[PDB]
Amino acid sequence: SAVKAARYGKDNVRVYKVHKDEKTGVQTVYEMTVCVLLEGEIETSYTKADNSVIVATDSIKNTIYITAKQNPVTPPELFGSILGTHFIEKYNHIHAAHVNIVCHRWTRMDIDGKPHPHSFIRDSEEKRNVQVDVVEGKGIDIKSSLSGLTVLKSTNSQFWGFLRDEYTTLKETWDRILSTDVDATWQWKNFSGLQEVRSHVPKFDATWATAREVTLKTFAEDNSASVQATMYKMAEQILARQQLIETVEYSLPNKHYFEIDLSWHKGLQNTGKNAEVFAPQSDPNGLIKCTVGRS
Amino acid sequence: SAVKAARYGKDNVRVYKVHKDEKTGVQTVYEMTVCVLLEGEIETSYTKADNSVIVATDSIKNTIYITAKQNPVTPPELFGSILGTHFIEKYNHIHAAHVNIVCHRWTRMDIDGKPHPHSFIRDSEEKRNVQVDVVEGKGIDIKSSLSGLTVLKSTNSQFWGFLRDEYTTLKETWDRILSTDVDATWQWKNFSGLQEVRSHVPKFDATWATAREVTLKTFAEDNSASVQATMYKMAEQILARQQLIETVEYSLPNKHYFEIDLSWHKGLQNTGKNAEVFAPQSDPNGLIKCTVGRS
Amino acid sequence: SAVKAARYGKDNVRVYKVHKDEKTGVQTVYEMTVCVLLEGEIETSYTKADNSVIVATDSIKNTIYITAKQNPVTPPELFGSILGTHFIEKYNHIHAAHVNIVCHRWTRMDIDGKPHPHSFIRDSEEKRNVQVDVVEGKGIDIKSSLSGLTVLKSTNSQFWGFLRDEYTTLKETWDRILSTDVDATWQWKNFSGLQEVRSHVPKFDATWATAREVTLKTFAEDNSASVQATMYKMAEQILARQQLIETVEYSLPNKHYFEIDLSWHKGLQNTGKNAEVFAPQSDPNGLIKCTVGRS
Amino acid sequence: SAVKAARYGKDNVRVYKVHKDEKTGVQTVYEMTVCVLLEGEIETSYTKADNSVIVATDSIKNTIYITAKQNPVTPPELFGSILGTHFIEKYNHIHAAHVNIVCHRWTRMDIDGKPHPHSFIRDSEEKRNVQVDVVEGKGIDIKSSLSGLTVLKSTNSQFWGFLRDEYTTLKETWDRILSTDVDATWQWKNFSGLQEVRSHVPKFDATWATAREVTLKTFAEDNSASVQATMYKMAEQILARQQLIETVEYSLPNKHYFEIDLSWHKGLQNTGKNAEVFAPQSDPNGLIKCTVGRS
Ligand SMILES: O=c1[nH]c(=O)c2nn[nH]c2[nH]1
Ligand SMILES: O=c1[nH]c(=O)c2nn[nH]c2[nH]1
Ligand SMILES: O=c1[nH]c(=O)c2nn[nH]c2[nH]1
Ligand SMILES: O=c1[nH]c(=O)c2nn[nH]c2[nH]1
Ligand code: NA
Ligand code: NA
Ligand code: NA
Ligand code: NA
Ligand SMILES: [Xe]
Ligand SMILES: [Xe]
Ligand SMILES: [Xe]
Ligand SMILES: [Xe]
Repeated sequence: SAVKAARYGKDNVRVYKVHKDEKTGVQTVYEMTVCVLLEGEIETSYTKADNSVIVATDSIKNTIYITAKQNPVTPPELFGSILGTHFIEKYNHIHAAHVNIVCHRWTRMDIDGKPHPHSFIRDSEEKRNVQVDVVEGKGIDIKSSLSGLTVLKSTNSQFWGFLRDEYTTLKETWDRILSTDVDATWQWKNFSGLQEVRSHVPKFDATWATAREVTLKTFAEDNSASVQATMYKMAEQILARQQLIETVEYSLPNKHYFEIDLSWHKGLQNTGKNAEVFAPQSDPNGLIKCTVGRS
Repeated sequence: SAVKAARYGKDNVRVYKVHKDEKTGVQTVYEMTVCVLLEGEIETSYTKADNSVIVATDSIKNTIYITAKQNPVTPPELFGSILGTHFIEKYNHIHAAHVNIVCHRWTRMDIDGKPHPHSFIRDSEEKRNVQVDVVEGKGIDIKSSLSGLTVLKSTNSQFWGFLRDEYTTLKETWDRILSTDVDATWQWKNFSGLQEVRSHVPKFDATWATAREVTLKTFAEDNSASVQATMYKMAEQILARQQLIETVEYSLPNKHYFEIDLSWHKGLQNTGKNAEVFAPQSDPNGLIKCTVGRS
Repeated sequence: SAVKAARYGKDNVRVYKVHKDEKTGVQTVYEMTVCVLLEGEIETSYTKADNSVIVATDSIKNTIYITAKQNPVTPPELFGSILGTHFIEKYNHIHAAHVNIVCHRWTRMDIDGKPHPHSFIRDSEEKRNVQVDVVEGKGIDIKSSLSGLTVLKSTNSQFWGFLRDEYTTLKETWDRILSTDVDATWQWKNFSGLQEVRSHVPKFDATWATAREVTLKTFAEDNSASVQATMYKMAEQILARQQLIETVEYSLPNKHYFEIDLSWHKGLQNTGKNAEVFAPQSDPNGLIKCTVGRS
Repeated sequence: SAVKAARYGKDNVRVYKVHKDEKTGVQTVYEMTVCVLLEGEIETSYTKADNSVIVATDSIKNTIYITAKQNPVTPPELFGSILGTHFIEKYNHIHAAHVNIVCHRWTRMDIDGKPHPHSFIRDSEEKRNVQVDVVEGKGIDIKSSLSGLTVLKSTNSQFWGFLRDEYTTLKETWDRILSTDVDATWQWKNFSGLQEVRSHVPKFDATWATAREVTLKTFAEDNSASVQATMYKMAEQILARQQLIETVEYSLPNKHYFEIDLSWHKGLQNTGKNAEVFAPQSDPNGLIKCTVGRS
């Protein structure tokens, strides 16, 4: 037997950082969950019980806190690139670092119409994520994403004209509820190293904001022919607005809301144009994915 | 042996309702999870296999949908009171109905600065809940609550002057992070029946909004001496603003964020006044409760 | 305003203890999650910011570890009683302690037919729990429970003869699937104090084992007329076997498995006597409760 | 813009099947959660709103139930291969099917020492899974796995000799607790089609049982030098026992249990050789992966 692939590290490292403006008194908080996995010349820890090649996962944890102390933690694309670069530069035998960051929302509270200097609310479980792969000699690959963005529209969604055969019971419809949890990922062109990532720092927050805005606007305004058609429109627009993105991937559940026929009860009308009360279905769910790139 | 207490019904009934304004084209959605448990002269179903006394839980489910079709579902205090009253009036041998409703957030989207007519976003997992107990001959008892409201302040929290003995290691502090998930419940005076609940309908949404506002403002503005002291201030204010409330209960976890001593690493300073990076603790957590009533 | 009720303490305290037999080399592990909430003369911490009455929740955490170091942690009824008694005896102004313990399964592994001395497996998420309320001058009240015991029988369950009216669509049946998650609680007679709890130590594990055995056997063997009827039979038997139990409470979801009509597809027969493939329903679910006591 | 990749289908389809032996009266149940995603010539549904190429996800759901009615559902490697093959053969424009199956445990109850004919218990949340990729012209690729197998050993684990630098605080140890949740995957050699999968049917259950047995025995018996070293020993043995496996992958969290220094309290000794009470850590956790193949 032989080791074909190996990676190891520390997962679920929760980190909070506060920034204090001494001039204005305003405080800003950041909270993330971080995972770092390393690869390199470490096969002997597996095959020969040679621990001398192991940077202890406990030390990886320490390094995450130290790096957060000494560097900005925002945008997460930059922090992830700093953290990954550290490992490949510090340890001769480590040749790749894989950094995953989930950013949790702490939104400044408005109290009596004004922004509070040091009080925050978690408005939704929507996350902003990054995956950063730093590979010695091959630069830095960054995938940015938003996830956990849950939306619903109560009309202006259709689904008709699909394949009908002996396995089909679904009725065609010209008016249905459409609800999904949005997972959208944009993959940046490969960067040569940290200097190049630093040069593009302003683009990271701007592209996240654009991706979010395009997602919400397109969902709200499209008279949707299907999840497939609406999601493609989203992806097309993001690629048009940021030339440094190579691909956009969406993964969308179709969270079904079923009509409830109540006609057995005193002829009550609750279907088609008369439908008011629906039964949300926990499962099963449609799952629709697409990756869109440039011509 | 004897049956001392019994209740049975249907839990986890998901319900969505849409309201369509034909004039303006504006649609409004409501989504809830409902549980109804019944009590009454049903002991023989347990002791004698006498199913003739059982309103099937499946029928309870049907009734929830029918009631939602025929009545307003908002405010939830009213819907719960209608639903509970139905069971005690329809079935001679059922003498109490217990209705729990969890309301999920569907917040209208703003697209380009204007409210969208039919598109919604789940902004946070904060819930608005009601528990309604309808008891034949004893009226309607309603407890309203908000839950899952997660907040953090990065300064203006203290904790010193507590009991110190041989079990104590905690250091006194004059500046710490305070973070909690708020669970707040207000209990209404007993109502004589549905007519009286209907008479107070406008107070329900208003009191929910007040409870939320008082909670957020007090948390943000109090230079907190402890969770105990800050929570009491919240409860006192809610009781002062709504005379039809008899008690207010808060249940608050104290979600700890620990300082990380980094001084072992090149003398890095990250404690006390120099603390910037902290480790959020998943567990254990403080749990602080209080019920506040009138003199 | 006035404080009507208050309690505070530490939740989610995870504890592991190992016992090492130096003679045989055999090790035995215990793992629990513990919550302790205190009550007493503590109103001033809420109303006057008087922290001098507060035993810090951090100190409560320390006390749990110290108590586990110095005492047996099994049976959990005994450990909970020791822990609760500690607080009311040590602190003059604390008059009640409420201790909740969840015990997690670590079952010794069998390797090649023999019990391994120090290796364990988590066989199921079934828990054994206790709630211990220690109240100064009123003794010790203990509720013991098992929870998370998930079972299914594929036949020998019926449900017919229930009330039928204009809200009813459910068909009567003489053969259905019955599946539930069992939550069963037995409440002990009040104990005068720790000496009395110690005197009954052997009964705690024995009664847990009996409750479990009676639950499983009755479920498997009863040709069930309803959940109500089968659960009553369980409760009756437990009360008959342990005279020191005052009441038994069961709370049982009815986890539905629906027939799937496939007759639209080439006349395929999959209902009634021909039913082979079913659709488990995540929600809604029946919820059936009963508390059984002595004549 | 262009579609680079697309797949769509139905997730979270819960399925139960019962087998009834008319001779013996013995019933056997199977319960699974199934996901099927399709690929093929479907780009126009995304780019042109051409729904004519879409096999509706609702129809995919129907097909899963029909296929389960007409075929054995065990071993899951066979069921997955039948289900995937169906889609690529039935639809000219569908060229790949991806089938994921999670099998839930329903273990026959022993009542009074004998196996019950129709009563079952969920003993643990351990799962047996398969991923089956059926690609037109390239055969059938199957990955089998077990997951959610949670184990702990209280001694005979060591970790010393790792890299020490200015980021390291971890102490070397010759005796620690080792606990993990096992995720193990074995990848079969590519099969040419369904006939070949059918020819190997007996190997599927046997290899699952072997993988499980080797995992448990190795964990219990190895005086572990590290997670890395112990996991490699497991993988090596599985590859030696089943020649039709090409690779074995393990992904193992290192779930930490920390010593608690109690010496501040009356000199209580609870570290090193005196350690009895430990604090399980929910997070962070080590994460160790390896893929082992043939020379
Ligand atoms: O088994 C281990 N492997 C590791 O890589 C490691 N790092 N810290 N502790 C550890 N334990
Ligand atoms: O066992 C049952 N008890 C009930 O009360 C019920 N109601 N619907 N189905 C049922 N099954
Ligand atoms: O606000 C607090 N209240 C308490 O009771 C406590 N105990 N430890 N830390 C604490 N913080
Ligand atoms: O938008 C949809 N896309 C689909 O592929 C589908 N299949 N069933 N319903 C559907 N809705
Ligand atoms: Na390197
Ligand atoms: Na009545
Ligand atoms: Na006392
Ligand atoms: Na095909
Ligand atoms: Xe952070
Ligand atoms: Xe609703
Ligand atoms: Xe324990
Ligand atoms: Xe199945």
